Amino acid sequence: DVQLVESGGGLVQPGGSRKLSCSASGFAFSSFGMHWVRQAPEKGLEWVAYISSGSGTIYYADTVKGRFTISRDDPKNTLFLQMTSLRSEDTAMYYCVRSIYYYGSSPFDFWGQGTTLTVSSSDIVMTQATSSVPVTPGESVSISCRSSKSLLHSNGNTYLYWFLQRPGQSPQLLIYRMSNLASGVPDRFSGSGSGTAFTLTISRLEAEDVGVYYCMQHLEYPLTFGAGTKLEL
Amino acid sequence: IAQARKLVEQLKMEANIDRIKVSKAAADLMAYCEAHAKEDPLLTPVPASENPF
Amino acid sequence: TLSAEERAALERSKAIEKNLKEDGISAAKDVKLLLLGADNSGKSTIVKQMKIITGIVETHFTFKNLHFRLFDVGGQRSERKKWIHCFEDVTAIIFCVDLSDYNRMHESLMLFDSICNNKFFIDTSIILFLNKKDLFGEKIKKSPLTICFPEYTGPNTYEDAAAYIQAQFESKNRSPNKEIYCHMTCATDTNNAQVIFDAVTDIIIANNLRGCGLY
Amino acid sequence: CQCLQTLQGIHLKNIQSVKVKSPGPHCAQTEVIATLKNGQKACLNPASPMVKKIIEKMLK
Amino acid sequence: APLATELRCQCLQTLQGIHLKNIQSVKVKSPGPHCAQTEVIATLKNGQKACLNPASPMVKKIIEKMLKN
Amino acid sequence: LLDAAPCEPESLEINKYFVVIIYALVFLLSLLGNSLVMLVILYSRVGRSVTDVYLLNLALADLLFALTLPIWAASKVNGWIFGTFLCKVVSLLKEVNFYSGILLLACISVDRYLAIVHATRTLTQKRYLVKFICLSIWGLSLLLALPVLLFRRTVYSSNVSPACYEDMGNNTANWRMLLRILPQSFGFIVPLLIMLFCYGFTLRTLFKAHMGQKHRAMRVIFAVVLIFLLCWLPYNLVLLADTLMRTQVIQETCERRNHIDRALDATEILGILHSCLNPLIYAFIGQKFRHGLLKILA
Amino acid sequence: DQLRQEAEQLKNQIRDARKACADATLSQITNNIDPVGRIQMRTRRTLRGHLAKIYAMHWGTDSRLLVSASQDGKLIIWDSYTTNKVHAIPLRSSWVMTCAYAPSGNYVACGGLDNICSIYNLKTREGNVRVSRELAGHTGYLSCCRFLDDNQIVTSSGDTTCALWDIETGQQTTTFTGHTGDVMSLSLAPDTRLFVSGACDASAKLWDVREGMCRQTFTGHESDINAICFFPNGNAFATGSDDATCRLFDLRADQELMTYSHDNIICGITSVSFSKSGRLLLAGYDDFNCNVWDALKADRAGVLAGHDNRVSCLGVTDDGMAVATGSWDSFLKIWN
Repeated sequence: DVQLVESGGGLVQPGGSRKLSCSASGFAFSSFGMHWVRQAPEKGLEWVAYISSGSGTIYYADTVKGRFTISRDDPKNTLFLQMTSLRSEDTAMYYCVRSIYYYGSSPFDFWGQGTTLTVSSSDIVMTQATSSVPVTPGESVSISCRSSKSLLHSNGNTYLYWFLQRPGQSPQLLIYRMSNLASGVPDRFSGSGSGTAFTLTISRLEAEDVGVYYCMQHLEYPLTFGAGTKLEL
Repeated sequence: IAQARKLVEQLKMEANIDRIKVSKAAADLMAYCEAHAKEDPLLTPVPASENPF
Repeated sequence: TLSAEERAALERSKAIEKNLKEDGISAAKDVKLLLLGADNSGKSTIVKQMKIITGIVETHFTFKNLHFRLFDVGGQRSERKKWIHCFEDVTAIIFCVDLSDYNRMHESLMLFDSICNNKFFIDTSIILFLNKKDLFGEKIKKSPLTICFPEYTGPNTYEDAAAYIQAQFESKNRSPNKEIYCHMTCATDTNNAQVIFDAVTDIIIANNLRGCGLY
Repeated sequence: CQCLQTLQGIHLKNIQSVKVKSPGPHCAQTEVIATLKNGQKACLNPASPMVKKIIEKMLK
Repeated sequence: APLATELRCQCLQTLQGIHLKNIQSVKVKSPGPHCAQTEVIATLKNGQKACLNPASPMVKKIIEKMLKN
Repeated sequence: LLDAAPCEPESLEINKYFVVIIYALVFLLSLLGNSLVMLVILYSRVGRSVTDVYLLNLALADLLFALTLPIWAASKVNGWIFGTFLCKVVSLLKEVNFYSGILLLACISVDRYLAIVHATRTLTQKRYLVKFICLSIWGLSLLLALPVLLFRRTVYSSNVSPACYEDMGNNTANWRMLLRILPQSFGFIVPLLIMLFCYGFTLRTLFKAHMGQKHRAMRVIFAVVLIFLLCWLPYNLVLLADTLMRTQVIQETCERRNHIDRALDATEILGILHSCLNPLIYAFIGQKFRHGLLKILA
Repeated sequence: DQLRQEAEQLKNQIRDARKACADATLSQITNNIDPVGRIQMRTRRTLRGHLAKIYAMHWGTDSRLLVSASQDGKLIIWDSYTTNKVHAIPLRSSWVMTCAYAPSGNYVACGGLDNICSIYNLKTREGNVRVSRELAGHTGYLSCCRFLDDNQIVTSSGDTTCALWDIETGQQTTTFTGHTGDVMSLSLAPDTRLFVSGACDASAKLWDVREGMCRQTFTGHESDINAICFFPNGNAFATGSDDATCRLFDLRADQELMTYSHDNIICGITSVSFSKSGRLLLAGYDDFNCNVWDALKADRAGVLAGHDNRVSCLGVTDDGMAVATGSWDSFLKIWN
C-alpha cells in the first residue's frame, strides 16, 4: 500500500522555524520526485517546492524562494521541508506529492494526507470561469478553465492536470495531460481542450463525484493551480 | 512401433489440403503490395517534414 | 528537453546511464571460464572452495583478489552449435579428463577435438586437467594401456603412459595463438585454484602482448 | 674605395658591426662600413662624430 | 660561404700593442647572438689577423688615430 | 702573434651536397611510411585500441617533422635565406613535433608496462585515457617549443652564412646554454628514464612468463630501446660536450670547435632517422598492421 | 514396416499434388512490374548503453518504445525518438537469447538459456519493475517469446517443441510437437490465430494456436532455419537459414514462391523482417551488414551496412517509419 504521512504541524509564532517530515512506505522512494503543495484555508492549492530524484534539481516558488529549503533522505524514505521565517501567510495544509517522469508516466497520481500548520498573528495564470455549480445526479457537467500561454508544446503534448478534492480528503488525480485517464478513476470522466481553452466533462454524475476541481499546468515552473470549481448537490 | 504411428497420421492430415495454384497466389501477393504501397515510408521516402527520425 | 517534464525525463536517463556504467566497472574484475568434459570426470569437483551461487550452472570462487566465474554447460543436452557462441568471450576453457575411464577416453577426445577447432574458440587457450593419478596408477597394472589405445608402443610405466595420453590431446590443437596448459590432478589435491590462477594470468599476458603489438 | 656617398640615420640599436679601413692602394680616403642586423651595409663618414660615438660605445 | 649551426666567438685570446704601421683595417663587433663580449680584430697589411683586447687603452688610441686619418 | 689569431670556421661542400640527398631520402621514406600507417589505422574503425591511437598520433608527429625536413635541407645548402617568419614557423613546427614524438614514445612505454606488468591488477584500467593523455602531451610539447618561436631570427655573420638562430640580447650565449636544459631533460633524460624503468620491469615479467611469443616481444623491446639510444644519445652527448666547452670546463681550441661542429652535423643527420624508423618498429612489426595493410591494398 | 511404406507413399502424393499446382513461378508473373530502384537508408539514431552482445530486440506497438536484451544482464527500454532510457531491468541470468514486448505496453517477457520465460510488469503502483511470473517447464534453451495478449504467450525452445502459456495460472496450456530439431524462431500471424516456427531440421511448419495441430509443413532449405516472419497480409512468410538463402513460402499453395540467394553471400541469415507494404524483405547476415531484398523480384535494393559485428536482430515499426538493427558490438541503430 502506497502511503505518504506528514508530521510536524502545529501552532508556531512568527519569525520561528519549523520542519515538516514526509515519510513514505509502499513505493520506491529513491526513484520519485517529491513536491510540496500547500492549501490555504478555503482559498485553494498552491505549489511550494520540488526536488528531483537523487536530489539533482531543486525548485522553489517565488513566494518562498530563499526562505524555505527542501532536503531528501533516500535511505530513510523521508522528505523534509525546513522553513526559516514564517509569516501569517504560511498557514496552510501542506501536502506531500510524489512524481515520476518518463515517457507515458503519471507524475501526480498520489497525494499525501497533509499536515496543518498554523501561525498566530511572468508566470502562467490559469483562471476558472465559475466557483459553484449545483447539479443533480445523472446530469452531465462540464468544467472549463483557461490559461495565459498555450500549453500545447511542439512535441504534441498538452500539460494540463485535473484534480478532485473530495470534502475532508486529499486531492486525487483524474486527467494528467489532456485526456489521459488516471489509474483507478472511473471511465465516466473525460477531458479535452485546444491550446488555451480546456473542458472537463463528467457524464452520468454520481453522488461521490462532488468536491472541488482544480486544473493545473506543468508546462513550466513554477506550477500554478486554478481558482477552484466546487460542485454542489 | 508406437512412435511412427502418429507420423503417418500427421501426413494424412497434411495431404488433405485445399490447395490453390501458385499463379493465383502470386497475383494475390502482388495486389496487396501494390494496394498498400502509398503507405510505406520505406519503399518511398517520407517528406522531411513528416519524419519523426 | 525543452518542456519541464522532458527535462526530468532526460535527468532520469542520465541517472540510468550512471548505474549502467558503474555496473560495467564492477563486471571487469571477474574472469569468465568455461567448464567442459565428459560425465563423471570431476568437472564439478575441481576446487573444494565451491560457493556455487537443470540448465547452466555457475561457480564464483575467488582467489588472490580476483573473481573466477565457472560456467558448467552440462545438462543442456541440446545442439551446441546454437548456444556455444554465447561463451565466445570467455577467458579460457577448462577441460576435465578422467584417466581411469578407458571407455570414455575416446569420447573425451572427440569432445576436445570439436571444441579446440571450433570457429568461435579458435583463440581461447585451454586449461586441460588430467584427474585421478592414483586411480590410473593402480588401473594400468591390472590392465595395460592397450585396449583403449592399440597404437601404444612405449613402456607400460606410469610416466610414459600418462605422457602418451597428454600427447594425444595436444595433437588436436592444430592452431596457432593457442596454448594448452596441462596439469595432473588427483582427488586429494587442494591447489587446483592456484593452478587455474597462474594459467589465467599467463593467458592474459598473451592476449595483451598481441594487443600491444609486441607480437 | 667601397663608398661613394655616406649614409645617415643609423641608430646604435640597428648596427651589428663596424669596420674601419685606413688609406692605402685600395683607396686614398679612410672608410667606415657598418654591417646592420639585417645584413645591409652602410657607409659612414669617418669625420662625423657619430662614427666616433658608435665605436666608443661599442668598445665599452 | 661556410655554414654553422652554432655561432661562436671569433677570438680565443687577445693581445695588446699591435703597431698601427702594420694595421690595414680594424673590425669591432658588439655583444650579440655570437659572443657575450665585444671583439676587436685587426687585419694587417700582410693578411694576418690579430685579435685585440677591447679594454686596453691601446686599442682605443689606435682606433681614434685611424679615424682621425 | 699566431698565439692570438681568430678561429676560422671550417666547412666542406663535399658533405654539404651529400646532406641534401640524405635529407631528401629520409623525407621520402618518412612520408611513405607514415602515410601508410595513417591509412591502415584510419581505413577501418574496427579494433581501434589504445595502441592504435598512440601510433596514429606518433605517425602524425613524424609526418609533420618529415614535411619540415626539406626546408632544413635547403637551408643547409645555402643558409637561411627564407626570412625570419619562416625561421620562426618552421622551427616551432620542428621542435613541437620532436617533443611530441619523444613523449609519445614514453607514453607507449608506460602503456605497455601497465598492460603487461599489471595485467592482473586494476591499474591496467587506467590506460583507457589515451585521448586525454595524447592531448596533454601535444599541449606540453607546444608549451616547451615557445622559446624557439619567441627568440629566433635570421642572424647574419661576416664569416658564416645567415642562420635561423636565437637573439636573446647581449647574453644570448648563456641564455641559450640554459635553454638547452629543456631539450636535454624533457627530451632525453626524463623519457629515457621512463622508458628504461617501464621496459626493464616489462622484460622482468616477460622472462618469467611461459608464453610461446615471449621471445619475439623481448626482441622487439630490445630493438625499440636500442633504436631510441642510437638515434638520440650521440646528439645529446655532443651537445653536452659543447656546453662543457663553452663554460671553460674543457679547454677550448679551434680544432675542438671544428670537431664539435662536425659531430653536431653528423648526429643531427643520425637523429633525423627516427621518423623513418618509427613506422617499422612500432607499427609494422605487429601482425595486425601487416594484415590490415594487405587488406587495404585489395 | 508396413506403416513405413504408408509414410513414403503419403509423401509422394503430397509432392505430386504440390507440383501439379505449380503453373508459373513468382519471378515469372511479376516480370512486368517496375523495379523499386535503390533504397538508400541512412542511420538516424544510434542507441548506446549496452556493454555486451545484443541478442534480441522488439518494437513497441506505438512505434516509439523499444526493448533490447544483452549478455550483460540488463534489460533496457528505449525512447526511440529522443534516445532516452525509460527503464533498466536487471535480469537474474545473463544468458538471454530472446526478448519480447507486449502488444499493450504493460508487460515485457524476456528470457534465454535459463530455460525460464520471465515476465516483468512495467505499470506497477510501486514505481519499479517487478518479475510478475516466471514460466518453467522447458528442458532446453528458450527462443522467440511472443505475446498473444496480456495473459497469453507463445514460447519456443530447443526441446524440438513450442508451448502456449497462461500467465495468470502459470501452467502450459498447449504444447506443440512435431519438430525433429531445435526450434530457433517463431512469428505470430496478424490475425493472432496461427503461427509458424522454424527449427533446426530445415523445416518450418504452420501451427494452430487453438487446436494445437500442425496444419502444414514447409521444406526446401538445406540448413537450419534461423529466422521467420509473416507477409503483412498473413498469407505468406519468409525464412532465413544458415544456407545463406532466404525463401518465401505461401500458406495457401503450400509451396515456396522464390529464393533470395546471391552469389556474393556466404554467411547465413540471422534475422528476417518485412516492410509495412510487403515489398522490401530486410534480412540480417553474419557478415556485419543487412541487405534489402525486393520481395517480388529477388533484387538487392540497397544495403544498410554500418554495423561492426554480426547483426543479431531486426525490427520494423508498426507504421513502417523506421528499421531498428542490433548487433554484437553493443549498439542499436535506427534506419530510415
